[PDB]
Amino acid sequence: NDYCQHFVDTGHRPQNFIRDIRLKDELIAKSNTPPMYLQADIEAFDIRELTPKFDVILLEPPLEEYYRKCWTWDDIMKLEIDEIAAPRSFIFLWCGSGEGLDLGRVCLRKWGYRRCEDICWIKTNKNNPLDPKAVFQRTKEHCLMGIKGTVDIDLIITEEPEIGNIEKPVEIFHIIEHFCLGRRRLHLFGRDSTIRPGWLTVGPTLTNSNYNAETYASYFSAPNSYLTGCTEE
Amino acid sequence: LFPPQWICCDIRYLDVSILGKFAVVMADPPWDIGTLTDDEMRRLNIPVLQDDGFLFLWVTGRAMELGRECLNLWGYERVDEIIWVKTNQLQRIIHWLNHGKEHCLVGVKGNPQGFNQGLDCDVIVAEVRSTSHKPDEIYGMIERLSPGTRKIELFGRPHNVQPNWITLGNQLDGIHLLDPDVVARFKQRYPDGIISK
Ligand SMILES: Nc1ncnc2c1ncn2[C@@H]1O[C@H](C(=O)NCC2CCNCC2)[C@@H](O)[C@H]1O
Repeated sequence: NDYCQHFVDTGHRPQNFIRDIRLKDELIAKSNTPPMYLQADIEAFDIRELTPKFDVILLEPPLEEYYRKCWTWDDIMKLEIDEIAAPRSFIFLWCGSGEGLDLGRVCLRKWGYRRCEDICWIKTNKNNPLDPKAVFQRTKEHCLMGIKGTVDIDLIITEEPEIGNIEKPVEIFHIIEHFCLGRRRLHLFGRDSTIRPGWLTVGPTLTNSNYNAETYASYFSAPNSYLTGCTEE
Repeated sequence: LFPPQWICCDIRYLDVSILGKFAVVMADPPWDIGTLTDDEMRRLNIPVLQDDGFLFLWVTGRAMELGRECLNLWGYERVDEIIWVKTNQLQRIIHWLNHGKEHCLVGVKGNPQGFNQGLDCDVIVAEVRSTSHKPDEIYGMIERLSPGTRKIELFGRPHNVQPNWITLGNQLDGIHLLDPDVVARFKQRYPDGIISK
């Protein structure tokens, strides 16, 4: 069967036909810090006020291509992400499906990371069977994983969300947390809807804050400075 | 001349100017992740192969970045990225993460006219058949994109030969050329049929 031909004939995308540990999730849930969150206009906000340095950063700038205040790759590239990343740390950058696949890699290198994975969010259209440079219909988004310093697969498959829904699949959190990278976890451009135990969420649309830098740092003070987030407290 | 054509050669040393110009270039190179060094890959004479058209470039690991460098060096802008989701016969998916896919960068050079952009999508779901083999679905996507035009594949194997395509690679069997323009230019450049230095 040629599913590319089939898509041309019927409008059903090939990924429509793709078919088809708990104790570890429990340890992560036990080690998770309380959810912490902060409303901040990241364009006008000195992110050095976000302390301590993070083990994981999830970066979800609102790209214009998500809609059909947006952030351009010019804006994003000028974020001072290296000033808040721990010397050994990870980044997960949502890059969209256009020029971000290139400019997001420039960003990673600018901030001192090398890319170790390319996680693809593949969108099915089981329920409803155009950039001018595009050659093909774009049916997926990329989240690039970068590392700095010294069970899951690189694919997320869900149905394409309704128009104007810009949320990314919550599964990305599962992948990140299963890596056991440490407990200082920052989500930049998160929303009220993405707030989550184990994460500090910072973004312009948050309606409430509870972030206090000293309280936050007290979660990782000795003897807890080096936990992976996957072990007993 | 529509039927499959091929040239067993070392792609580093073949004078590819004899082949003419192509609407589509495709390559599945032996990136240095029997390979080609980064410099050898950079030095391939891709720029002479096209004036206006598309390049399809398979990449993995660090070639995701190096392949972008090459693509840009050769004069292309990356404008799409196909992913091939690898399945078994029952359509289930086969360092930090397990890999369920391979990537094909799509580059544009010049200003192609008369291509059928947007007919296919950028996800291929297809069987891992033999190791080292890319899916044959890519040939139909490329044919719908640019029907009947001349195309050239680099580092192809016998299974890769296809109508409208000239295939180059060192595991091909001899030389089989049918396009009269190409035959003429091959004879003048290689009167003794040997491809050296
Ligand atoms: N200088 C060369 N000139 C001509 N042909 C060459 C050359 N150097 C290698 N080749 C030939 O290109 C094919 C090849 O390497 N594909 C890359 C693999 C990547 C991992 N999985 C898929 C295959 C082989 O047939 C190789 O013998």
